[PDB]
Amino acid sequence: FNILLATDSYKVTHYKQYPPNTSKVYSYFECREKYEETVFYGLQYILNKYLKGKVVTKEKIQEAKDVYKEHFQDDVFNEKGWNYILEKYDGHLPIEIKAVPEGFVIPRGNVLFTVENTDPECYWLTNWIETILVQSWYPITVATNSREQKKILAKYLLETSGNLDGLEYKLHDFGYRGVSSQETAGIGASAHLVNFKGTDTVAGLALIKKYYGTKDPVPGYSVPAAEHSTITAWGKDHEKDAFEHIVTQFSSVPVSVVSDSYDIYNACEKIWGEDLRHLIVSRSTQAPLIIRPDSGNPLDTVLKVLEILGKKFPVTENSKGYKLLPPYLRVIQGDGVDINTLQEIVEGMKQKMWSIENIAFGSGGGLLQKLTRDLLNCSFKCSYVVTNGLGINVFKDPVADPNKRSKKGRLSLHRTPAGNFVTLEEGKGDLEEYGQDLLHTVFKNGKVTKSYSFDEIRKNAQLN
Amino acid sequence: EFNILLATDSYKVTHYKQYPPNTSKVYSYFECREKYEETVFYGLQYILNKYLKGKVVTKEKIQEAKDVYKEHFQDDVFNEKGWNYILEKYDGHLPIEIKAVPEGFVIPRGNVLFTVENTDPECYWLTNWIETILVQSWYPITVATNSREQKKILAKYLLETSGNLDGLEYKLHDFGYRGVSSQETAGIGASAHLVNFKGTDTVAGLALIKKYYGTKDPVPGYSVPAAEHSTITAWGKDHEKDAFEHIVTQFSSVPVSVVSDSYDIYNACEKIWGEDLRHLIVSRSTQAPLIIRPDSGNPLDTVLKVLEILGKKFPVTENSKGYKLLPPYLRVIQGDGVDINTLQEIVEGMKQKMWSIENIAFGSGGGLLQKLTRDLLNCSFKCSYVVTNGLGINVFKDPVADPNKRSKKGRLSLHRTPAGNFVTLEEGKGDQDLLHTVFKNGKVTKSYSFDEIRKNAQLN
Ligand SMILES: Nc1ncnc2c1ncn2[C@@H]1O[C@H](COP(=O)(O)O)[C@@H](O)[C@H]1O
Ligand SMILES: Nc1ncnc2c1ncn2[C@@H]1O[C@H](COP(=O)(O)O)[C@@H](O)[C@H]1O
Ligand SMILES: [Mg+2]
Repeated sequence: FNILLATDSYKVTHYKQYPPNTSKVYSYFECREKYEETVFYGLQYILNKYLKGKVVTKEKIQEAKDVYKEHFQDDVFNEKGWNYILEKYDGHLPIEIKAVPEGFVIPRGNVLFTVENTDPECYWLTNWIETILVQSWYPITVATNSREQKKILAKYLLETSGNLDGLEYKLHDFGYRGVSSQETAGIGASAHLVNFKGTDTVAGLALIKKYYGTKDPVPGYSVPAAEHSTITAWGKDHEKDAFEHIVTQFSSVPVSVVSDSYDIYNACEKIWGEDLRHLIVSRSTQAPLIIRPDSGNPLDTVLKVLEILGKKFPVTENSKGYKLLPPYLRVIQGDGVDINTLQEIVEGMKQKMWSIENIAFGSGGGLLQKLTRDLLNCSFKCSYVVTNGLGINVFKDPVADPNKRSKKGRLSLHRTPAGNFVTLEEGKGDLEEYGQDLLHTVFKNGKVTKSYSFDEIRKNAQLN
Repeated sequence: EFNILLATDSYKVTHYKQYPPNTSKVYSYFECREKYEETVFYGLQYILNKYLKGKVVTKEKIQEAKDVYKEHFQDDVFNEKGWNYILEKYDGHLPIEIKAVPEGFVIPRGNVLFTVENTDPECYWLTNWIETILVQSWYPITVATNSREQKKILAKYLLETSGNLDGLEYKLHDFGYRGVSSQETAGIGASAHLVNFKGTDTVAGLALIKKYYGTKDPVPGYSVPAAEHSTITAWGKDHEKDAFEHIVTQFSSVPVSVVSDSYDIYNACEKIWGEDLRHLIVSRSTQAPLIIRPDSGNPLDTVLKVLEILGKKFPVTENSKGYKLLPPYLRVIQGDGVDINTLQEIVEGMKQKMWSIENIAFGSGGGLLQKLTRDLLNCSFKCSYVVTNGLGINVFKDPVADPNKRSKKGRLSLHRTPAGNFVTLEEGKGDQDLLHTVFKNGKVTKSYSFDEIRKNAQLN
């Protein structure tokens, strides 16, 4: 990885476009004004992996110089500016980044982090690293979207059961194959794990362990589970044998068995319902059988599966008046699940007097891939410049779109007397009318000055 | 350091225990299940080199995965013995064979694009282990396909409104670096876009192509100097003309793009470009035009209003089709809210107002590289053939409530009839196959260069 090749191409030419004698470029990141509050998570990953330490070398400067020489068909690369950083700071970026603590749940339209150069010669470096810093939109959005789904599950699980036991395992990450890269997989799985503990994207475990860390042995957990290939390999006529072999191999731990390979309704009624009914009613509450449909209308299929199970297994009525499966039998819906359909499924189950205790969800591309930067309007903008000894509050204000107006001047975030958050502009945070700035210095001159445990992030992001 | 033993879906760790007894072979294939009627196959070679080839198993990686999976599952289900066998017998090289259509080939939906099988019976479980890594080829396939479909739309409207295809390969510029989910994705997606175009600002794509594919040209993608809002707004609200004048003077001999909507895009075009700084614009050469960049409001309406204003301040001609053409020193680029849908609406609306497509170029970010899913082309990886207890079985899924989820049966091959249509032969009936062995037992057996891939992915 070469930081001098990790920016938008036109930013190579911007050091020649700022007003002369600009000694400071000061920029900020916000989720511009469902999705009223965002989970701020992912910046520390970028700092540790990409920005800290000696990130400029003679080899990297040469690589970038030759690349841009042919890319622009011209010499525009700021070779002397990058050489200065290598010579004066031993390849350490003279940058200061102040950010809200990761895991903080902040309403839209607030400053989340600020970036400024610490050396007047490096005024151009602030927005050079905009591109790599803006990519924090993705873990912010995954964590925010995951948390909004936790709100949905928490609300309906309480109304149908009276407690939240197992809430952290109600939404399981199945997104490894559906994202665009290995790195994206690890980032997005880790953002999901801010709110839940169930994941099949192993890349998230390794990313957390390396760039955040946890006191717990692992940040995510999973259970043995079948896919279609391991069932259909027994032959169409031996689906019963595949089910029996797998539940036997995993009788001391929860196991999930996909049941829609040929006929999902025949699987729940005949195979699980009668042929292999004895091995279902015999496993522990801690190691139940989990039935997984993977086709048809998500809400219609789970309701039709639950009702078939209600005819072959003892279903009771809990304290809230909702039907509850036996403790040795669960259902996971892991197909076509996003924030929209999840709401539809649990609301439909409640209308059918089915308790949310019976159901868990898996989400793949809907959790980690079908998300964009314009969902929360994640944006990075310059709000303050110092040119020839004068600090100037700068901003954009497009006439055809007042929603894209950006903030002015030096920014700070404050806890209000009512317990909420407000962003002050034009340096008014210096007066500390609402107490101290909440932005902490997390990166300064190539060092990560403030870091957070994943345990601290999970605590900051909890519900209620 | 990357550890392929930690690069799979968690439940696949426990699958070696779920197969029928005496299973010796698992054979799987990738397809874009059955408007994107044809797909560009691209990106597998990157995956092969970066993650699958060479010594990918070590004693340390086995121990790391063992420790992780013990806590992850709260149980010992990691196939440490199977992975040790790979380390000892093949020096940590994967005993798998991969056959694939050549990269850049344009293949209709519902055909086999590559197949995976184990070459060692002890490693029956390994085929679906690396499914997770191989399935992510959906992304470069989908980017390259969607980018090519936009190139069809651009080529068709450029030919109607101008009679030629000059500059086509620079009409859709990659702006997606900040709008993608990771640095690796930016590299993969930008390289896939460069299969069809040559204009890009996502630099990571250049590095990927030179490392894993290679080109005879000095570089696979090109860009030009351009301003952002911070380089304009830093001059002060009252000094937008000074910012403009400084920037076009610093880049007076190359094309330069100046975003002109910081405060009022229509005032910038009529007053600042069309009057105050007009003398700096009418002097520029054809090879170094000013490119005016709107960035807000409705994409098609803002474009039409900018062209109208510029049409009154600068001499407009009529091309050899009856469509208006700005002077060669002035151009427009729309780089906001552009995807394949809004791109179509913009070129349609410009044709309606008799504006040539020569006047416009497009920049696409999230729309080109992020707003895409595995569902777009229904990219799917399924097991179609197993051998258990010495008996070969053609296997497939067929959910009753979704016939479109049906998969193919048995050993597969991809053939072309003498007429030209493509057919995937199932059940081993292929016994000329277009699938060539590209990976076998840890080595890349066949490679393609980016020039070859671009040649295969050309339009008709
Ligand atoms: N641990 C798992 N258990 C069952 N299915 C899985 C698992 N991991 C991935 N998948 C599959 O991968 C698909 C990805 O979802 P999506 O990205 O929404 O298409 C799911 O719908 C499942 O079929
Ligand atoms: N080379 C570039 N020239 C102009 N704008 C760019 C460039 N690269 C990225 N952008 C920004 O990225 C936006 C498009 O990406 P997106 O918002 O993801 O569609 C543009 O409107 C600009 O704000
Ligand atoms: Mg934009």
